[PDB]
Amino acid sequence: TKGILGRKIGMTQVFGENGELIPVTVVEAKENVVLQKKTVEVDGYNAIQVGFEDKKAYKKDAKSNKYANKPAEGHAKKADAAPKRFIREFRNVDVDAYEVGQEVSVDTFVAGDVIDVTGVSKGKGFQGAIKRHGQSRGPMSHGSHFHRAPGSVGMASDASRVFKGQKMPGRMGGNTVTVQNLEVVQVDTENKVILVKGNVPGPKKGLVEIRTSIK
Amino acid sequence: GYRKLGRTSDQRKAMLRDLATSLIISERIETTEARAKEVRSVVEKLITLGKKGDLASRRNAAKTLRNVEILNEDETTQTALQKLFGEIAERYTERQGGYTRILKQGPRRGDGAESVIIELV
Amino acid sequence: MIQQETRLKVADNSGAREVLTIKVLGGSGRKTANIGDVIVCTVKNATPGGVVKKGDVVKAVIVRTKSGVRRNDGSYIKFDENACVIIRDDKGPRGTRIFGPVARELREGNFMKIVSLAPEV
Amino acid sequence: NHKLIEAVTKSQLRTDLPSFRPGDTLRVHVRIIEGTRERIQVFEGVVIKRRGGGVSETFTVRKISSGVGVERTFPLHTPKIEKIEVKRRGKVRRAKLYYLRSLRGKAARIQEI
Amino acid sequence: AVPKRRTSKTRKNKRRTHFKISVPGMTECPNCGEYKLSHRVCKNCGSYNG
RNA sequence: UUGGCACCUCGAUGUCGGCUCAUCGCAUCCUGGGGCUGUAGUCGGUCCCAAGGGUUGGGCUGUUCGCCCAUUAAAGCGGUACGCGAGCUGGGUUCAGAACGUCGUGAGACAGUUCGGUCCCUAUCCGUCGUGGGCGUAGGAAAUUUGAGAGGAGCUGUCCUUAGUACGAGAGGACCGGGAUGGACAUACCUCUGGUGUACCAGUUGUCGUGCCAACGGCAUAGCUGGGUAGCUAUGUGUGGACGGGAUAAGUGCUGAAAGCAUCUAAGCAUGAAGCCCCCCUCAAGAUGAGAUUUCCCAACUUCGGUUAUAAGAUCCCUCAAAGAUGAUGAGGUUAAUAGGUUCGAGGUGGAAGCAUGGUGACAUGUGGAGCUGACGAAUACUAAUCGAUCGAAGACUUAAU
Ligand SMILES: CC(=O)NC[C@H]1CN(c2ccc(-c3ccc(CNCc4c[nH]nn4)cc3)c(F)c2)C(=O)O1
Repeated sequence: TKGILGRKIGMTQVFGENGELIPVTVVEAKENVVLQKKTVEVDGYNAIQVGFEDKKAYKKDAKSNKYANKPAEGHAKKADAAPKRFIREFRNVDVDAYEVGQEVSVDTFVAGDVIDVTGVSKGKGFQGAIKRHGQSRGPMSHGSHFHRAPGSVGMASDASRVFKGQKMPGRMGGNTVTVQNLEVVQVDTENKVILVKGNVPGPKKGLVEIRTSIK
Repeated sequence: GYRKLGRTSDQRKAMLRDLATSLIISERIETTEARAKEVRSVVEKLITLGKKGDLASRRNAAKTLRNVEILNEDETTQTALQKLFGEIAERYTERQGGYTRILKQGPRRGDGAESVIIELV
Repeated sequence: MIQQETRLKVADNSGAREVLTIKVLGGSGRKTANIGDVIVCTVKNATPGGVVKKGDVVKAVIVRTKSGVRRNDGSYIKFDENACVIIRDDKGPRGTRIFGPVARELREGNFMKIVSLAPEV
Repeated sequence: NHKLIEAVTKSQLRTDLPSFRPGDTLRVHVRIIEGTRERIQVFEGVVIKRRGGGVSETFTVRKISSGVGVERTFPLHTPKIEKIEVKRRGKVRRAKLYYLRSLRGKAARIQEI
Repeated sequence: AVPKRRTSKTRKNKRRTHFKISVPGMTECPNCGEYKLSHRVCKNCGSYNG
């Protein structure tokens, strides 16, 4: 089991050996080090921390998150590394990795071919019941005065209330989803990019998490 | 486009052209904050056509500028197009972009709208 | 063909000229059917030179669709009209001639007689 | 055109194909593996559209088999295509020749340069 | 839909808890000496001079 | 279900079908596990466990019901004011008009038909779907995170192969195991195939204006017509229900007595379901039982035994979008590439203007795949993100262990 982080770049396509189309997502993964290691003695569970993208050093103003503050600056010096945003933990991986900082490259995912990707957001904000839960509309001719509204929300005077878990308008998108059983096309050196079959969640420039498939 | 400014398609092009021809005759006007960010791009693209000087540039600038008689020359009814390509284009012959400066005044009475002042640098 | 009330033209050498779809076989709630699918249809206009008469419930395979079909290598093929061929229970056509071209993928081990009778594949 | 996009795309792009402009007769030699053996089949028609891109660039060819029209779209840099030649050129005044679909006979012909 | 019941002084005064306004957020200009808004000109004698 | 009774409502509790959205029961229609058989096999007929998921489009009728057509693994029966009109419709019945049959001396009535015919309401409280502030968690902060709990998911077909084998006079044709590819449904996404694309490009009609010709602009749905970038999208492109443990129901058992034999049960020991608890996915310490890890900070005054400001940090204001009703969340504020402009590209349109040449002309050909170009990728401080202000600690008492 292994895992890294990266930023979604875009969608492309490659040609197979005999010749076909494979939709491809471009994901760059660079500057991944181990910031901390956790054991069963303290906090009672094994894991490793990873940092993705290094940021600037300590500054006097530091009013735009581009510079690491004092609690984070002193956090990345114990691992002999640089302050890196986007810290995440990987529990499935084995603990055979030095607690001191050591870089993780994309070349470890060679011949993997079975992974899963975690998305961070969708970004819709749409409220309508037709668009959010995929409901049917009403007639548009015939004198109808019911086009895109939700129908009844319960029975009459038997329960005399609305049950929990109804399908009503509200903010949609921007939740954690995970696509399983993808494949790795090719790992490219000197660019630190990974080619994955299909498509990953999230918009461009968004953080993704690639782990070894659990099934 | 960029922002609708609370008008329709044909009304928006008639208003953006009215402010651009006003910033050439007076070089300083008072307006709203949201409309000042839009006319900022309309005038800065007309100064670029004035630095070229070709006949194809004089005709590409006649599609925006209105026909008004600036007396800034003070003689001979100079047009809004003749002030451009002339003294305006000579002032910014070395400057590369950024020929506009906007200053903020405050919320006005009866509207609560941000009054601003936009002028040629 | 694609839906329940689609009008299809019969391409093989039989009395049927235009047919009206009635059902799409394969699973329940099945909505559409592309090239290579068997359907149940009825004869609307018939030719006296043929054996099938007006108002006959028959089966037929789809051979041409205006929508098209996508292949594994990433290429698409699309036709100008819609067409079908009346077949038997064991995939045998009712007619000894096939008119017009035929989609390149019907030799799935079951329609060998149709592709051979086709003039151009 | 992100810089990391062409870095991986540069391995798939081909160059031996000759440049053609929409509205000319094109003779395409396509390899088909249909059946136990493989062989080459020729496709001859007129180029009606060509949308841009990088590796994902396609073109459309339309011909007439017998009274009915046939249209086929191929990716430009596919390995399935073996060779492409330009038999005849034509004079048009637009990039998308969508009006050819409705016409037939003496109206579906294009003048030559 | 009409109100089924009257409104209390307690319920009316709880709803207007957040019905307030804040300080305009002003600073002092070291050219005119008077208070002024941020990122704006001194409304009295002076200018921006950023 | 058709009734019986007349207990609540006549200073109003809106009736039939259909549409949208569901939820519950088991007396089970399909799938899963079994006993018996007048069960050879393939298909069945009965009864016993089992409610996890699934349970289709049309013609006729206002119709419920019912008949019929073509499919399906199957086209289940009921409760919820015969669910649902401050969510929709108004074809039926019970308004004023008119006509037929019939009845009455008549004005008029139906154990009956026919054609028309006003459906109002800005959500106070509980309820539900989203999203912020305040205080708390015995110091004040920045990141990572355990999971007591809670929700989501749960379906199935056709061929191939064991095998033309077991079984059977022949026809006909498997259980049990192993592959391939679909149907419906659910989710992410825009590289392809399409749609849209009102500050992109190009053709063209009538009229007015820039003094005129050339070249442009206003108005007529965006005047009309042919294309189309980013974004948002399905009908398009990927993925998912995988594979296993533990305890059980209906069943089958082993050993074994009460009852010298016998016997699944009383002691004891196994096996055994699409169901139960987990494994897979998401939320989750306001879990007041308020958890854990890592790093950053640490004085001056007081006789109050307690205060004030500052620190770490976080905000006011300002430029923005990967976010968004507002707010919140993210990328940045001159130790600066955050957004405009400028300078080069990608994609889109398809040959600008001027001049030259060839025709009496409308036009055509050259310099030239020219010119133009919103939302996409880079480089560049040229214009704005000035100067300032507010908030925020100095760690309670008792008992054990040192
Ligand atoms: C108008 C109003 O506001 N009423 C307030 C009260 C009264 N009411 C109410 C409502 C509906 C009815 C009612 C329901 C069905 C039928 C059957 N029809 C067919 C038929 C048979 N024979 N002949 N025709 C008749 C009447 C009622 F009997 C009572 C309610 O719900 O509250």
